[PDB]
Amino acid sequence: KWWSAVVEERDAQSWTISVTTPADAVIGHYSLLLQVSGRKQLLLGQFTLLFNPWNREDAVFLKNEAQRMEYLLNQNGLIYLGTADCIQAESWDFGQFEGDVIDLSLRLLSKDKQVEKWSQPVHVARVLGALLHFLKEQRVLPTLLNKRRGSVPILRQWLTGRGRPVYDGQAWVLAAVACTVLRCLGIPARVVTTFASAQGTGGRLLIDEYYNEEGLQNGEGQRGRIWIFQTSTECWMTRPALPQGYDGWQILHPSAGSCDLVPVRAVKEGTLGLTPAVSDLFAAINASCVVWKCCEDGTLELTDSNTKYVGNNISTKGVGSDRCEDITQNYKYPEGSLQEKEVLERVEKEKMERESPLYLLLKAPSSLPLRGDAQISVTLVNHSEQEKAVQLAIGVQAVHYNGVLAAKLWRKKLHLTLSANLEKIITIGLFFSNFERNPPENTFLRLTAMATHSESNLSCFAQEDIAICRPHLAIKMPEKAEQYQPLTASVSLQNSLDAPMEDCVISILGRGLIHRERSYRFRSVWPENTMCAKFQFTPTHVGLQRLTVEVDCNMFQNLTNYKSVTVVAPELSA
Amino acid sequence: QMEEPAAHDTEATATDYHTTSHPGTHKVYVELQELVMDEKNQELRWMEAARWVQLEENLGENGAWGRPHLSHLTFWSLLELRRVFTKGTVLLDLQETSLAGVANQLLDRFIFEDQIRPQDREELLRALLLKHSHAGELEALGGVKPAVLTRS
Amino acid sequence: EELQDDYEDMMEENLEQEEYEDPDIPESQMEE
Amino acid sequence: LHIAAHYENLNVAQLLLNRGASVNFTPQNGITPLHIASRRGNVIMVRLLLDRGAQIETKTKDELTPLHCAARNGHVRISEILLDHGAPIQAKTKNGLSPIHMAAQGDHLDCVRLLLQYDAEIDDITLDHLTPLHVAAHCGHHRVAKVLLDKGAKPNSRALNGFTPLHIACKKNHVRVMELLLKTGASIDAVTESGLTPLHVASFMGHLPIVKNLLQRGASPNVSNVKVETPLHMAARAGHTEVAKYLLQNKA
Repeated sequence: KWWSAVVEERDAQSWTISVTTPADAVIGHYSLLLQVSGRKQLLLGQFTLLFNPWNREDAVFLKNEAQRMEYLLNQNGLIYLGTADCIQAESWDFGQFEGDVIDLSLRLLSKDKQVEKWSQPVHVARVLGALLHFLKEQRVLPTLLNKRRGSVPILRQWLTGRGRPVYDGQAWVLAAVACTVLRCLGIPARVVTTFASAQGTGGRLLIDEYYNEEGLQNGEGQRGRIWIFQTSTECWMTRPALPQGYDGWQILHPSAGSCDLVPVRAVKEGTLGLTPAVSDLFAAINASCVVWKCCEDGTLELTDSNTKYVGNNISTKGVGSDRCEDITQNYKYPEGSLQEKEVLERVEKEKMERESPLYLLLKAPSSLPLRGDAQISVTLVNHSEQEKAVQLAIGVQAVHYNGVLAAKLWRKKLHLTLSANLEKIITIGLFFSNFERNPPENTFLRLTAMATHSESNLSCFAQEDIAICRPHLAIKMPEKAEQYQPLTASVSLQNSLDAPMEDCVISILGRGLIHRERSYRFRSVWPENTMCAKFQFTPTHVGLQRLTVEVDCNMFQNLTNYKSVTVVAPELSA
Repeated sequence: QMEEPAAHDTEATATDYHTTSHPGTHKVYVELQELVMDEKNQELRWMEAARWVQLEENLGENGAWGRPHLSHLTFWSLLELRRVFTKGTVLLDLQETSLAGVANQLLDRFIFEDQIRPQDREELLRALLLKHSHAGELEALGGVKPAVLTRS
Repeated sequence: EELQDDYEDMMEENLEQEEYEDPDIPESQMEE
Repeated sequence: LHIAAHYENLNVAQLLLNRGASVNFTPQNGITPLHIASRRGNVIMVRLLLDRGAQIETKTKDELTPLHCAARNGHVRISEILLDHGAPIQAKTKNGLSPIHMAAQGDHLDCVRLLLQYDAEIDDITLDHLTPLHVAAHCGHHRVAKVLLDKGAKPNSRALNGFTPLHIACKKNHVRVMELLLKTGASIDAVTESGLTPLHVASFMGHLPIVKNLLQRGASPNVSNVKVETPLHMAARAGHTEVAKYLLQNKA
């Protein structure tokens, strides 16, 4: 159970020696030396020591073999982006077993001078999370430009300053980079996406949103915003320095700096005080949104708004598949339940001790096709005995994933009268061609509806986030394939846009299938036509491989889809 | 069954595959092998022709290695080598551990660069995966003559 | 510690026979 | 072998099976090693046991199949492996629970998705006539309810006492399930066998947000039970002053 060596087999000229290391050994580069009496030290060689999720006595022990392969051995990951109602899975190459990744990770860890603590997964994860957040802050530039090739080139650029820099539109790659480093060092890790994340509140459970009388937002945004999504790194280890019962998944939460490891259970149960970052993570998925109307006079009026739920569809890649796993129940109790009520009341108590006739219903589709067409419905009901003169403002605005507005796209102003006690439904067409400008890439649509009536001083408000739907990239490939034999994959793309696809580039890659990548040019695709293209390649690595296809054109860029294939060893012959 | 796309020359992503690891300093051993034919079975194979350790040794038509010598080059050797290297296909940091894996990835890249036709791949793959004999087997093989690969 | 799992009661609690049973289908009748 | 399957100890399990251990050993409780491996999410143990001849349709004392145990704990890969080996997707427990009911009970969204993809009956009923939508409304799992409604689950299914999923959501203060059901054509005026509307149930339970949302969407507060008892009667009987005040401020 400690450092030891025993001769297992021996001939007259050689010894077969079995060498053990302790389950709590310091990780990193090791030198092995042999001392013979009457002789000076002899260097036998060098080896690298890693955390061991396969060992029962290790702090990173994982109970399940399938969980072990998924959370440590799988280099083909999935990062979930988009919105809660339209989740887009982007294929991500973690690449933690690339040749230079282990050296880069250990070199980054060498910035910490408490080498005796390198035997502790908690300490290593904390130090690496803090250092990677610092590197992200230093290297990610303000806003192809968004073409990504996994965590490894990002790590190389962050550590050496050489390569393609990442821009702030994809600052969410920090979670994937941290996952790659932790997986390479032997700490099981996964990337978790939280949709509608209330970031920047500093533990406060309130979010203030400000809209003008057109239903649009003027300034670049507040400090506390509800991000369309946020990524995070979860890692698996015991917590010896915490009270018993907090072993398991831990959230890496950098703070502008220093990083903290928060058990997921602490976030779920509102155990504010177990670690310093529990309050911020709890507020990220439990805050309530308050909407203010900004008048032209300067009055900042309170608004009767629809409930904007936070912490939705907390998602991560499923074990042993490309399916999506929902883990929201690890982080929150069901809304309106008894346990959620108790947790919320306890947190409110701790924070307190430490310190109308109109009703609007908005129906929107979860996604709007690119250059496409959509229908939205506004339901207005009058509860007064007098008929109401109401001004309905509809606004469409482009927002980045971190809640920062990008462009005002559309505005509509209706003037309607409703009879007393009469529901009325107003159907409005949401058309791309009506936008005053094209939405920026990797932005989402903030649809708003504001109903104001007479001089009641209160306005009805509703908002929804709409993802932009791009044409589906269909990949057709056999499920199984034999090693060292040609394998054909056909790719189909239907041009559902109103303009031709020009300057068309298709790129194929995948570890164990294609060396680096191959970019091709295919013909321009007229509207309502279909691109069909075949690619012949020979897989050379046995196992579950993934083919990743990326299509670029003048209409859209970095449209990526993937398909998995199991490569089998060739049949045994003579 | 309609369209085969045309290769696009693009280096916008080339730096994403550049490793940060400094390669070690290694001495080199070079072996030159030629595609040949044997008397006994008329079977095509690869045959050791020359080797470089400190100087150049060439394998004679007796099975014995010749006298070590400095490696002189013909003028035409360096002229055509520069021409084929200018258009050459390079696979750098190729993650392969078998000859069949190397040969398949090289031939796929040969087609992508339009160095060979898609109809030539099968003949080249069969050629590159032939038996790689060595100098000790030359006596037992009944000798060796040079040979030329044909599409058949 | 590190040897409690060698005993029959602790093993019984670890195997969780109650997790292989259909516990109940609760209705919680509104009237009384 | 049961212990080895519980801890996914592959080596000792292989040794035991090679020395003649029964892969199908059923104790009195009926818990086979396959049941244990499926419950614990041990994919490799499940594959090993299935390769050595473990039976896929064995029931426990409460008639739980290994697919029931996999779906109850949301093990998608194990559920797919069992289904591909012939596990009956419509097997029922003693209370009439199919694996989709178990997956809905555990808020296991991807397990529900996989079961629906494998032709699970979306409107299968228990002995209490509970659909998976009824279960998702009872537990407050609005994501499971969204998956079920998008796949065609009937929003107005009746339980034994006439309760709809809307009734159950209003009972348990599950406002997200409520908005989801009312968004996908659930009747806001449906009555139980006793004539209880969702507003009746919410007023009796004192769930203020449910009452507010129901009245804002156009629910009449003057409906009556089998006995002539309005929601205001229920609020007065249960002493919910805020619910009764919002009722009286409306047209009650």
